[PDB]
Formats: sequence, structure tokens, C-alpha cells
Amino acid sequence: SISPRGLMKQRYQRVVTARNASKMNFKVPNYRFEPMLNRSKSGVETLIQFGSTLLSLLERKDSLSFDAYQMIQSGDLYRFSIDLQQQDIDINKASLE
Amino acid sequence: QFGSTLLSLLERKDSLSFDAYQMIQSGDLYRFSIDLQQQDIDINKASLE
Amino acid sequence: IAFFDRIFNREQLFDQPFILDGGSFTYLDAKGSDAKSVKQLCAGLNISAVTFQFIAPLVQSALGLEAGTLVRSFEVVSSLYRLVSIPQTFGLSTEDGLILMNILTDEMGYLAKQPAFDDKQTQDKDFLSIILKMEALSAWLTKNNLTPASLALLLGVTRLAVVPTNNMVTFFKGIANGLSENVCLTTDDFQRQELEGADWWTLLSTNQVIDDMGLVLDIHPVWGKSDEEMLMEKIQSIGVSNDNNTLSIIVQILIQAKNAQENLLSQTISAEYGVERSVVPLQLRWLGSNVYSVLNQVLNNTPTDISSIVPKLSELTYSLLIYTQLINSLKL
Amino acid sequence: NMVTFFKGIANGLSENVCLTTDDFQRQELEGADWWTLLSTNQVIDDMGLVLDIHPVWGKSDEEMLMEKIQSIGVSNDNNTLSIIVQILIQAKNAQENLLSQTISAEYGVERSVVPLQLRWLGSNVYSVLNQVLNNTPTDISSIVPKLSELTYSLLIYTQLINSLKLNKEFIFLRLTQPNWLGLTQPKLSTQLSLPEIYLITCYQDWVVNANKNEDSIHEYLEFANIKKTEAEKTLVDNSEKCAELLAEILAWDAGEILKAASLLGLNPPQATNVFEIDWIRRLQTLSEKTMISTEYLWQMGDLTENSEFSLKEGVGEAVMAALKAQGDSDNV
Amino acid sequence: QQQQAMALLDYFSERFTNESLYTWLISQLSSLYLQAYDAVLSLCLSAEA
Amino acid sequence: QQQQAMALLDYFSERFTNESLYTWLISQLSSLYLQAYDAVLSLCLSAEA
Repeated sequence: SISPRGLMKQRYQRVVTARNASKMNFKVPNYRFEPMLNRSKSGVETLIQFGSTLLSLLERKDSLSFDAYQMIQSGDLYRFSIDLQQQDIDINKASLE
Repeated sequence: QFGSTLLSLLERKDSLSFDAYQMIQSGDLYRFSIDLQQQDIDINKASLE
Repeated sequence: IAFFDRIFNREQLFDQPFILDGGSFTYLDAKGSDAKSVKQLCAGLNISAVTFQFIAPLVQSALGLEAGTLVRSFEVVSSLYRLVSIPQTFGLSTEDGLILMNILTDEMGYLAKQPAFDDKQTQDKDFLSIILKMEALSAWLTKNNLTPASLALLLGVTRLAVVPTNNMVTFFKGIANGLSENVCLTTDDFQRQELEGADWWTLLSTNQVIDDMGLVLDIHPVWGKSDEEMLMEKIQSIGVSNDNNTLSIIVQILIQAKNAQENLLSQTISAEYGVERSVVPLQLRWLGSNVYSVLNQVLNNTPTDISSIVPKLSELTYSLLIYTQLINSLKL
Repeated sequence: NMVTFFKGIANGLSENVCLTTDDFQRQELEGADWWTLLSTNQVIDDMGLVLDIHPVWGKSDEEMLMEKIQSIGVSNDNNTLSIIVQILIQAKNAQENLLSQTISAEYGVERSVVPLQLRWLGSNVYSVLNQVLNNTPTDISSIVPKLSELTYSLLIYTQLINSLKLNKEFIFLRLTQPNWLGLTQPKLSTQLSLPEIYLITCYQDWVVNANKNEDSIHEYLEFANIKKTEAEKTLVDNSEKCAELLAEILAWDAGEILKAASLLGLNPPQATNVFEIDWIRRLQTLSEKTMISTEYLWQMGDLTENSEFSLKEGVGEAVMAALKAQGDSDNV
Repeated sequence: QQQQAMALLDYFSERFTNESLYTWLISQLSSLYLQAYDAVLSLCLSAEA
Repeated sequence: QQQQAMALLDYFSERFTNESLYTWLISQLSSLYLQAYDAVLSLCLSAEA
């Protein structure tokens, strides 16, 4: 007797995207609005560049981690391979006998 | 700059979605593989008999 | 051997053979040892014990017996046998059969009844036609790789189990927050020298263009046309002024505002349910609702706690989940 | 290397990330000596560290920081309050990030889990860093045994959590609802125990093979348990919702679920914790291996009492019928 | 072999860089980009005038 | 064949560009980025005022 094997279940996964916000105010600074604008925009651009830069590094990392895992994982099949090959050798010995 | 940046992200996404789909899809063939391997075992039992 | 006796005394498994007799037993629980014995021997008819309890009340009801009791007679036997065997001939569980029967007739116990040939012939009466229908639809179902339970749920024949959640609260309040953030329209948005000719904001909210909360009203689409075309038409219909330029910028404003509002909602829904932003608006109208009304309700309620949620919106999410399952199962 | 590790930490910690009184010295903050006040209250360590804050299932850091500030009640000004909270949040986040990444680098664990893991080890960032600045051992002999044992324990936990397929949300739950995890005595949490391990075992087991995503489990747990508290000790009426939802999670019948809880005698009859789930799940395993009614199974558990003839009769008859049904639903 | 494949799928899913991340990012950037378009467009109109 | 595979794994690990490198880099940049966020944010607040 034999029976088929049921296909493994797969599902979607929810992703949250809600966000909070907080109000802020500050006292009048020393510098006029346009100087402040120039300063701020420069800083903002720098920060954005930093974030994107870092992101790329994480993408690199996970790529390597995947490849490593895959390689070591694949390394195990040789166990079975060896077993069966040797077994065939023994079988041929018996035939010779 | 914003537009181009976003675009790249969508390209990333679809890449991952493809790989995921492909992997799960490939996972099914093992069903048949198992079936036939076991069947061969039974066949060898009959031969022994 | 007789077909009947073969079916029941197929082999001896107990002390007494099963026997067909007058009298009754309290099948609901049958705690009385003999009643239990009887019921168990009847359950010997292939099916699971638990299944038995789904069937028996229906049989009792259809045959008109006392609610807690069944009798050791062919009538009970045959009714049960019908209900078991018939779907089984299509490989459908006797459980499933109930589902299909309700789908066809809004009755589960239909096969419990005796056959009929009522001169008041109606679709709900011919056993034979009904059986043929069961055949056909079973084929169609398997053809489409469906499932009776799934189908019944989608068809609303049975409700899916759901309850309120913290995350759904967070979801709603998140929406409300982002919606309050810049994307809600405001009267000053119209306050430009170019627009000096009229209080557009009030006028457009007195006409059914704008919700003073800062929302565009819903606009039912049509096969041959597109949004800006019908917005143009709406403005032309109010006919406040002939100036194409002011008209144009007004339309621009309205378009972009709408697009932001709808994008926000669309992406949010997409994130929760795993559906494309491209289809969220249409899907919502197919659910029989619209963005404007949804958002209106949202700002009208903004529930802060799991208990705070308005059942209206709870049912909205329930229906939404249902549609999402459908449209994901089918290649829509 | 462990010496180098500690001194490295101390160095980086001294570098900018340690808070200072001048950080509060802004015209906007002129209303009070916040720094002193917040260090007289148990908010700040004058060394420049935020004090520890035990998390809770339903809430988040800024919410409880807000609450703490509201509790001291220095002023009603939302604006100053807000910026104070901002300052505190970002400072904490830097401090914890530094420590987290450092630990991660040494032991090969995620920054995402380091804080929780530390609390599961029964320690916290604040105390750790406090000890660090309090000692800053310059030589292998200089190390305080306290911290030596800290690293020893840490290594142990790292091995455990790497061997098992643990995750952040799981450990958060563990750190928050031991009752839900069926921890018979939360007081035991001071050290690892075999019961705890076994619980973790069956928990992961359930997780890896349930029908639907674990957040549904989270929801089920909180729903089931908190209902007996949100209305004090009550809401037994939710047993149906609980049962059917769990039945969907497990793919089973709410009838059996309800009956099982009733035979357990739990009031309300609701599976409140993993111990319950595991028992139920086992029961299903037997049911689906034997077709035997759960009622009869649980009843059979008493049969060893050599009580009475009719009981044994009923059980044997039931098992025989179930056997025939099983062989029916196996051979044919 | 089947087991390794299935587990690999899981480990891949548990990569930190993930579909979810891109999805979230995209949603945020999308909102920003649309608003930016409206904003700067108004200024450009003014410039032509 | 097995031997080649295992050795290859080692040689790959001994690539100069390595997981460790990225890990280290990331930790540094992370600290910098967080501080930068706090810093520039304060100035932007002042700008709005």
C-alpha cells in the first residue's frame, strides 16, 4: 500500500505601517531663515546619503550569509553519496563471490 | 533623484518575489521523488520474495 | 445475504448483532448503556462518531421524531444511508454534502426527507434533478480546484471566525494620523490671488464636490472615461465661471488631493492584506464601499481602544478580508 | 580580549553618548534644573545614563517615558515635556545600540534581541553600563567577578538561544506573560529550569506547524486570558469564540474543543495557556490516529480504577466501533 | 534534500533585508514623492509666470 | 569532489572582503548615523522656528 504526501502550506504575512507623530516648537535662534535653510539642507542631504550607504551594506551582508549557508548545507549530501557508493562496491564483491 | 531611488527599490522587490516564488515552486517536486523512491523499495521487496 | 443485513451485521464486533426493531433511544447522549450500544452499532456505519451527531438531529427533525430520540426503524436507517452514501458517490464527505445542499436549497437536511413527486413541482422538490445538480457542481468545483468550505465562506453561507484586535486599532489610528497629516484638504488651499473670484472652498463643499473635513467626494467611474474628464464635467456642471485657467488649476488641485488620499489608503490596505495598490479602489467598490465614505467614517470615529471600534468598520474589515481571499484565490 | 572588550565599551561610552547636564542647558528649558531633578527622581544616573524601564506587552518606550514624566509632574507644558522625552529617547537608544552591537559582534547574536536576552538573563543595560563605568578593569586581574559571571551566563544563554530557533517576539512574550506561557510560578524565572525548557519545546513545536501566522496565536492568547480580567474574572461567554478560533488554528472541531475544556473542568472553559494547548493538541493527535471520541478517551483515562462493568463495557464497545470505523477509513 | 530545501527557504525569509522592508520603505517614499511633485510643480508654474 | 567543496568553502571564507568587514563597518556607521540624526534634527527644528 502507498499514499501520497500533502503539499506544505504557505501563507502571506501582514506588514504594519502605522506611524505616530509628536509636536515640537523651539525658541528663535540667532540666525536668519535662509542661512538656516542652507545649513539644514546640507545636513539633510548628508544624512540621506548615509542611510542609503548603510542600506547597501546590509544587502551585501545578507547576500554573503545566504551563500555561506547554502554552501555548508550542500556539503552534507556527500555523506549519503559516499554511503551508497561504498555499498555498491560491497555488492560487487558479493557478485564476484 | 527621488523617483530614480524609488524605482530601484521596486526592482529589488520583484527580484526577491521571483526568487521566493521559484523556491517554493521547486519544493513540490520532492513529492513525486519520494513517491517513486519508496515505490522502488517495495519493488525490491517483491523481488526478494 | 440480504443487502441490509450485510450492511450492518457485516461482521460480528460485539456481543449482540445489530437488529432492526421498534423503539427508540436518546441518541443525543445515549448515556443509557443499551441506547449507547445501539447508537454505536449504528455508527458502525463507517462514519465517525462525531459525524453522527451532526446528522442525527437533522434526521430526527425531518422525520418528526422527538428531539432527543431516534428509533430502530428503516426510516431512520434509510435517511442516514442517503445522507452518507450519496455525497460519498462523488467522493464528497457527508459533512460536505450538507454544505452543498444548503447552497442549492438553503437546507442541510434535504436528503433526510423522503423522495417526492409533488404536483406542485418546483426546483426544490425533484430529488433526481437535485442529485444531477450535485453531480454537475461537484465536477465544476474540482475542475476549478475549489473547496466547499471555502466556497460557502466566500458565498457567505457561513461566517469566518474573527475578533477585534490591538493591531486593527493601531491600523485605524495610524490611518487617521497620516490622514490628518497634510493630506486632508483645507480652505486656505484655495486662498490664492489667482482664485480671488470666489470662495471656491465653500462653494465646492456646498455642491457635492468636497467634504469640509478636507475630503473629495466619491466619483463612480465609467468604462469610457477618466477622472479628470469627469471632474472637468462636474465643474462645468456647477458652472461657477467660464475661465478655463482657474477651472484647470482647480481640477489640478482636486486631482492631486484625491490621488494622495487614495494612495495613502491603498498602500495601507495593501500592506495589511497583501493585495496590489492598483486594485484596492476597485475592490473597495466591488465590496460596495468607497474611499471617501471610508475615510469619512474614519475621521468620524477614530476609535482609540479595541472596545471603541464601531461595528460598521469591524464588518468592513471582515468583508474586506473575505474579498481578499476570493481575489487572491482567483487569478483576478 | 575580554579586557579589551570592556575597556572598548567604556571608551565608546565615554565618547559623547554619556549624557551631561549641559545637554539640558537651553533657553527653552529655563523653567527648571531638569538634569538634577530627573536624577533625583529615578530617571537619570548622574553618570549620564537613563535608568532601566521594564517593558510591557501592550506599550512602548516613549509611552512609558511620557507616563514617568507625567508622574513626576514638574510642569504641564506639553512642548518642554515633548522635547525632554525626545532627548531621553535618543540618548537611551544610542546607549543601548552601542552595547547591543558590541555584544552582537562578540557572540554572533542579533542586536534586535540583545536587550531582551539581557533581561531574560536577569540583567539590564543600565545596570550593566553602570557597573562598567564603576569598574573599567584595566587588567585581566582587575576584572570584577560579578562581570566575569555576567559574561559566563551570557555565553550560556547565547548557546541556548542559538541552538533553539528563538525569536524576538517570543522572548518578549516570555518576558511579559509567563502565565500565558503556562509558567506555573513566575518566581522560578530567576534561573533556567527543565519545566521551562519543556514548555519552550512544545511551544516551538506548535508554532512550527500551526495553520496560520503566530500573531493570530498572540491575539488568541491575549483575547482568551485578558477577557477574564478586562471584565473582572469574567467573560466566560467568549468560550465559543475562543474555541472556534482555536479550532481554526488547529484545524479541528469546536465541539470537541468545548467538550475537552469542560472535561478539564476549567471555568471559563478556555485554553488559557500553552500547557492547555499542548494537552489539547495531544488529544487531537490521538483522535486523528484512532477516530475515538475525545469524551471516551478522557473517560478511559479513569478506567484503571477498575470501577465498574458498564463503564468498561461502554469503553470497549466504543473502541471497537471506532476501530471498525478507523479500518473502514483506512482499508476502504 | 527536501528538508534542506524547505529550511533554506525559511532562512532566506528570515534574512533581515526583506520584502517587508522594501514594501514599507516604498510606501513612505511614495507618499513623500507625490507631495513633492505637487509642491515643486507649483513653484515651477510661478517661475514660468 | 567533497574535498574540493569543503576546501572551496574555506577559501571563500578567507576572502578578504568578508562578513566580518561588513559587520564592523555597519556597527560604526550605525552609531554615526544615529548621532547625525539627532544633531541635524535639532537644527531643522530651529529652522522651522
